[PDB]
Amino acid sequence: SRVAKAPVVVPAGVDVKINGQVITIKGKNGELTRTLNDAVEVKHADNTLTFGPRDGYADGWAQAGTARALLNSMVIGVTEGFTKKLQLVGVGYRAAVKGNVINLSLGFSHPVDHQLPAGITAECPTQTEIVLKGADKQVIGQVAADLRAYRRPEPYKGKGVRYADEVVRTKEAKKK
Amino acid sequence: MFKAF
Amino acid sequence: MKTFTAKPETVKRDWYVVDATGKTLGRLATELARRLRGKHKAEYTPHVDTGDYIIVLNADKVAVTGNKRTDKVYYHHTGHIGGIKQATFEEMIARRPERVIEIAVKGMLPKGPLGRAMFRKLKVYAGNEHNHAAQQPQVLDI
Amino acid sequence: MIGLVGKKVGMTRIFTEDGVSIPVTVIEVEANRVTQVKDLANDGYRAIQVTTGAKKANRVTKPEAGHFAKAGVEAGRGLWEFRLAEGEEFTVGQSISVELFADVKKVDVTGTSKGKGFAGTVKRWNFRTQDATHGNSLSHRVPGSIGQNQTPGKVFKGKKMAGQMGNERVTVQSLDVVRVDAERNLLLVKGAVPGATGSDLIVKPAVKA
Amino acid sequence: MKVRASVKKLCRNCKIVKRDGVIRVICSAEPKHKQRQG
RNA sequence: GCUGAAAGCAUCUAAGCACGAAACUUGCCCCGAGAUGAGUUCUCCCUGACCCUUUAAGGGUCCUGAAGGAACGUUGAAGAC
RNA sequence: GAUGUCGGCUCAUCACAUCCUGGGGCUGAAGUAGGUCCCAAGGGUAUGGCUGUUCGCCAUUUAAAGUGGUACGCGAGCUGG
RNA sequence: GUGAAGAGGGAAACAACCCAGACCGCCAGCUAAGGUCCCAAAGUCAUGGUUAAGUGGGAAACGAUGUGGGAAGGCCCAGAC
Ligand SMILES: [Mg+2]
Ligand SMILES: [Mg+2]
Ligand SMILES: [Mg+2]
Ligand SMILES: [Mg+2]
Ligand SMILES: [Mg+2]
Ligand SMILES: [Mg+2]
Ligand SMILES: [Mg+2]
Ligand SMILES: [Mg+2]
Ligand SMILES: [Mg+2]
Ligand SMILES: [Mg+2]
Ligand SMILES: [Zn+2]
Repeated sequence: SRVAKAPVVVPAGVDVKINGQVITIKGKNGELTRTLNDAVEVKHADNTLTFGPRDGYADGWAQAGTARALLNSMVIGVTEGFTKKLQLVGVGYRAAVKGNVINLSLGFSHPVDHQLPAGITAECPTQTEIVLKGADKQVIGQVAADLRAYRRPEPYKGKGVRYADEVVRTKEAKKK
Repeated sequence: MFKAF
Repeated sequence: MKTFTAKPETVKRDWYVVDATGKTLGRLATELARRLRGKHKAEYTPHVDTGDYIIVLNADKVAVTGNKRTDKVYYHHTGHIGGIKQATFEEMIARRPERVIEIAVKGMLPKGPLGRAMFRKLKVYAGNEHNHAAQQPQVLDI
Repeated sequence: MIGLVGKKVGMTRIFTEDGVSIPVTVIEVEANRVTQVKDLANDGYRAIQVTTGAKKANRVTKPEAGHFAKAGVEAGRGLWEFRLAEGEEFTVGQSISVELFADVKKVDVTGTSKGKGFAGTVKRWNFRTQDATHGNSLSHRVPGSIGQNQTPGKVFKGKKMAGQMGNERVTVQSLDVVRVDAERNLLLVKGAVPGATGSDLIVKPAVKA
Repeated sequence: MKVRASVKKLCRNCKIVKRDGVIRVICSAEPKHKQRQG
C-alpha cells in the first residue's frame, strides 16, 4: 500500500471540500467531483490529503491506494489540464475541429462526426493531428480511445488514428 | 393382424 | 376433551404495513409467510387461515446478497413448445418490482386452496404509499 | 398520429399520363365527429373516441343515445378510439375530414377480412396435398402426422390444424396514398385492403414510416 | 487468441492476469502469445 | 477499451466508467380482465303496499315489468350447428 | 392372453458439437479470397438421373444445400417398392 | 445382512441402503436414524475459523500472483526488491 501511504498536497489556488465520502476539488482549470467508497478513509487535517483504510473493510488497503491515485490526478487536473495528442497517418486522412465537434476523413464513404464531452476541449494545429485538453483524466483518455477506435493503426502500413507517442509494430506482408 | 418374422 | 380448533368465521384479523426498503428478499419473505399463515398466533390451525393482512411498501428497494442481483434467474413456461422464458432479478425489478416479493412469498406458503387464500392477504406495492389507509394498518418492524 | 374511420367503396383503376395503371381502393371517409376525449387524469391514457356515418334513431338504444347527446353529436355507425401523441389535442364535437391525410404519403389500413368459414389445412396453412393416385386411400388432402410418438405423447400447442379462416382483424402496412379528394370525402390508396365492399375500415398514417 | 485448458507464459513478456474469473495471458511482445482459459 | 490500485512498475477490474451481434427485453402485427388479482372510463333504467316468525344479506301475497335482452319474421360478401 | 418392419409421402419439434446470414481474436492476414479458434439457434438451410433403398455416385443449381435427438419422430395419417 | 415372507421413521419420490421388528386401544412421555429460515414438527442457538464460487446443489489429467494457515531458506537501513 505504498501509493496509499504517500500523501497528496493541495497547494494554493486549489480548494478542497470533504462532505462525508464525496470530495470536491476546485481550481483554475475547472471543477471536479467524485464519490469515494466507504472502504477508504480520507482526511484533510493539514495542508495535505491523507488516505487510510476504514476499519472493518478487507479491501481497505488496496482500494485506498486507488483513491489516492485518482485524487492526485484530480488535483493535477484542476491545476494543469491533461493533454492527449493524436496523429493521423494516411494518404488522404484529415481532421477538422468545429468547436465541440471534430470532423475526420478516414477513407470512409460517409463523414465522421464526433461530439466531445462538455468538459473536454480539442484543437487541430494541423489537419493530420488533433490535440485534446481537459480537466479530468478519465474522460480525456476515453475520448482519445473513441477517436482511435474509428480506424486503429493497420499492422502492415501503420495508417489510421494513433496517439502521438504510440509505437506501431509494422509487419511485412507475406512474401510471394 | 401384422407379423414380425 | 376435544382439542381447540379455530373457526374461520370467528378469527380476528388485523392489518400491518411493512417497509421492505433494505430488507433481504428471502429473510423478509419467511416472516411474511409466517405471518400470512398465522404461525405466530396461539390459535394457529393448519386447516384454517388464521393469518393477518400484510402491506409491503418499497417492493423495489429489497436487497439481495452476493452477486445474485444479476445471476438470479426467474423461469416460467408459456405452455407452448419452446416457450421457456428467463428474466434476471434486475429485469424483474425494472419491469414489475412487486413480482419478486409475491413469487418469493408464494413459494413459501402452503399449496392448495388454503395456501392460495393465504396469498390473497398479501398486498405488495412498489412505491412508498398505499391506498389502504381506511384499514388503519399498524406498523410492523420486520 | 390520429386516423379516421371510413368505408370500403370498392376497387378502381387510376390511369396516369405516363401510361401506368395504379390499382386503388376507394375508401369513403365522411366527417369523423369526436364523441369523447380521454384524459390522463381521468382515464390514464390520452385518446379520442370518434363516430362516423349515421344510423336510424329508432334502433339507437337509450344508453347509446345518451352518450352522443353528451357531446352534441349525431349517432354514427359505431365508436372507435385513436391514441393521441404528445402535441395532439381535440375537443368533443369536433369534426375531422379526409384532409388530415393531405400531407400523408403512406397509410395503415385495418379491417375485418372476408370470412372463409371452416377451412382445411391445405387452404388455411398451405399444406402440401398427398398423392392423388399411387395407392392413396382416403388421404388426398388430410393433414397427416401430428406428433412424434411416445416421447412427447401429445400434440404441441399451436399445431396447425383445420379451423376458422378469415373474418378477423387484419392490418396492411405502407399503402401509398394515390389521391385525397376532400370535396367528395374520398381517399384512394394503392393496392387492396382487407374486407368486402361496404365493410368498416380504419385508416391511420403509416407507423412504419 | 487461443482457448485451451493449459494457459502458461510463453516468453519473458507474457503476463497472467485475471479479469472476470478467467485466467488469461496478455503479451505486449507478440499477439500470438495471448491466451484464455476455456 | 478508459482510469486504477492490490503489487511505488505493469494491469480492461478489485472501487468506478465506455463500446459491443440476426441471441435477450422492446419496437411492428393479432388474441387478450375466467388477469377469480374477474380492472378502468362514459351514458341508460328502477324512488309502491303490505303480511308472517325459525327476527334475519329471512320468507310470502298484491301492485308494478323500467333500461335492456331474448324469441319470432325478412336475411347477410357471417356461418357445420 | 402381440409394443407392426426398411425406405418414400405428409406434418413436424428440440439440442448446438453452426452449413448460410450476424459479431470477434490470431493468421506464414497486402487487397480479393481463405485457414484456425471464440460468441451466436432469430430465421433460412436444392431440383433431378440410377437404385426399394437411407447412404452414395453423377448432372445442374444455391448465401447455404449443417450434424443429431424425438420408439434409427410420424402406417387407430397415406404408401407397400 | 435385508427383501422375498417385514409394516413404521429417514434417504424429495425410491422391495434389497440407514434406524427399527406392527397383539389391541389412548388427543401421555422419552429417544434412534435423520433433522430444527419457510413449504414442514424442532436453534434465524451459543462460541472460534474457512469459502465469494450460489462453491455448497455432478465430473479427471492438467493449468492459474484466488484466499487462509504452517515450518524453513536467499536478499535487506553497510540501503534490498
Ligand atoms: Mg383399402
Ligand atoms: Mg381416393
Ligand atoms: Mg402411430
Ligand atoms: Mg406426461
Ligand atoms: Mg396385453
Ligand atoms: Mg429479437
Ligand atoms: Mg438425392
Ligand atoms: Mg421409426
Ligand atoms: Mg413387396
Ligand atoms: Mg415367491
Ligand atoms: Zn510473449
